[PDB]
Amino acid sequence: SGFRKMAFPSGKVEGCMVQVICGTTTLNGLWLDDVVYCPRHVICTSEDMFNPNYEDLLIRKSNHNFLVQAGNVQLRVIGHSMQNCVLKLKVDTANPKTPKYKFVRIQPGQTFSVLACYNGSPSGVYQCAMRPNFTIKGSFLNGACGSVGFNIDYDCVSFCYMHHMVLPTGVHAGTDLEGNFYGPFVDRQTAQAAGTDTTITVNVLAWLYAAVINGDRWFLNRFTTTLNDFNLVAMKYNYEPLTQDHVDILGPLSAQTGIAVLDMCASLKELLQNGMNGRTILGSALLEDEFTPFDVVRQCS
Amino acid sequence: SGFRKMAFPSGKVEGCMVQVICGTTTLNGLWLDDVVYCPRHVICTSEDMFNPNYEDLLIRKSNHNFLVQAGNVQLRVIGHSMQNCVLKLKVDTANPKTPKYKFVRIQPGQTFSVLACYNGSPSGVYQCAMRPNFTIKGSFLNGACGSVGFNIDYDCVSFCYMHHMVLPTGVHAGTDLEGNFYGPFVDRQTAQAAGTDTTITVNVLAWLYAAVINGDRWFLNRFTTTLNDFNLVAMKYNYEPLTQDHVDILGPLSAQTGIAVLDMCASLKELLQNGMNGRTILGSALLEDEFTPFDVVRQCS
Ligand SMILES: *C(=O)[C@H](C[C@@H]1CCNC1=O)NC(=O)[C@H](CC1CCCCC1)NC(=O)c1cc2ccccc2[nH]1
Ligand SMILES: *C(=O)[C@H](C[C@@H]1CCNC1=O)NC(=O)[C@H](CC1CCCCC1)NC(=O)c1cc2ccccc2[nH]1
Repeated sequence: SGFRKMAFPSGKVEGCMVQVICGTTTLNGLWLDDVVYCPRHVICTSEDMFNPNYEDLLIRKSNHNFLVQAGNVQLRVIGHSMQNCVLKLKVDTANPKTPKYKFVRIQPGQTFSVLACYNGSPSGVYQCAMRPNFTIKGSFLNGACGSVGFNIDYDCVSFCYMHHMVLPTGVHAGTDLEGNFYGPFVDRQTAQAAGTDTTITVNVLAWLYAAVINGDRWFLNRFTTTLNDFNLVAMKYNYEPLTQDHVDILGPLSAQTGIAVLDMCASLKELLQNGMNGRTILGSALLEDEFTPFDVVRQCS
Repeated sequence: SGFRKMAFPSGKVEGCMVQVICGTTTLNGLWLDDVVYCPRHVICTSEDMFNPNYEDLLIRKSNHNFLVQAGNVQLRVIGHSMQNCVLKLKVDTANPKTPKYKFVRIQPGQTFSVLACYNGSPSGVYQCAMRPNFTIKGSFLNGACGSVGFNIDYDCVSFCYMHHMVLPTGVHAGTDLEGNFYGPFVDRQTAQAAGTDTTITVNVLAWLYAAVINGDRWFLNRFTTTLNDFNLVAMKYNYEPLTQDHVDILGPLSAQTGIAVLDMCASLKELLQNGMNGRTILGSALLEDEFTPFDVVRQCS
């Protein structure tokens, strides 16, 4: 066995979620050591959302204006600061459940798990991918801001995303744990286009390699193609151009299955030019691109 | 917002997973209080898998033949017992991270989160549904046995599934936390048919209600139908018969959206009789049935 979207265990992150209240606005924060990270638009009221001056708004706020609650515990704020679009509230007590972590800015096409939280309490976890346009197709309601995306390797939690806002198309935009927005998006109430949503070609191929491993093989053909020939049939369907680095990324899967990478591209070429004819690949009627060449290997071990 | 499969936070369950070793076989166990639950086929060697006599095999095992490790900790077994197809290893130390739990046998059509574990360490979490044929379409490799499915309500963890084996069709079969297999499946190495895989009609309708909430509305029509008329067009496509209880289950969503239940059935009837014509509903090209009328409400709050 089976194959399906699988998220990392959320235990390591549940212990770092807290409630942040700045006046009327309430959202979630990340408690790591003696610091709490949250979106900086907490200081925004209701009439300061079109084009707020976070510098001026932050000057009118003091330490006692921020209330952090790790459950029923009350953390004291002994210092605040604004790094890019994130607020760093220095607290007096260090999180006793702080895991080995690190802030990383993922690349477009990589996956990560999201722990959706409301009022500081986790609600659910699901897998997401950093779309080429630097957006994420997630599920967030009002109050979900502050939720983070993370990757768990061995025992080190790698935080890479913090939710900030939604876009008119329904997709979501956020920043890394250093306050740097992913994409050209800004934290101001205004319509912002995310751009054309391209398909992660390398992930689709990895999803096809996982298919041949699980028994789905009807798409395999007697055909082959060149890298330039495939990229020409991929630009028409809005597929990211496949590079030689992508081929080497899929190397382990190729030798694992015995199907050359360029042969997989030939199968994908026909799928894009002729559809699926009602068939199903790993239980899906469409080509999935949110499975990296690394999620398949760790799930098809 | 957005809509997608979302699992419960796995923190409460990660603290209850342990490694169980009975000779050469090694799998996962559930540590709750001073008892460890695991599949009873741990006592099986390699030549006792076709039709093993668990009574006789268990008589040849003593307490010191079972080794439990909660990470690097070593739990002592002071008593063992066999309840149905599950082993209850009484340990000397009670789990300090035991959450408020309860063993429940879910019904066909209900959903639950699965925490896939290998060697006692959690690997990932994903949402699953109890198929009408009493199987689950999950993702398990060798050593995944002992992993459990759970539902988290407020602060009470409701365990409802423990993985035992895979079927020839790739689907998986397991038991409740009392050792009772879901379906007519038995824990013996033999080909076992799971039966026709019916579609959870009530879940598909709830998935359509969630669609209208998120903006997907092209499937809504000027048509309506009767309950018997819909059930007749559903038996041909292997859809579970819709009952009045199902209608009342969808009541809150109906009043929430203003679309009568029988009107939704009319839209589903055309979708089954005419397909999707290449469109997409909530990012899917097929009709999803693993979203209960209760997962949509808690995700579309
Ligand atoms: C965080 O708590 C929410 C998350 C939203 C709620 C609905 N779904 C989500 O993903 N964030 C917001 O509501 C932001 C708050 C703003 C405060 C002032 C600074 C900018 C962010 N707003 C938006 O997400 C927002 C505003 C807006 C205007 C026009 C089109 C879309 C749009 N989205
Ligand atoms: C648990 O550790 C595994 C889980 C499997 C491994 C591959 N994917 C899974 O979901 N369980 C097994 O391997 C069982 C072990 C048996 C021990 C003796 C008692 C019965 C279970 N076996 C099977 O899952 C199994 C045997 C078998 C024979 C014929 C067709 C299918 C089939 N599946």
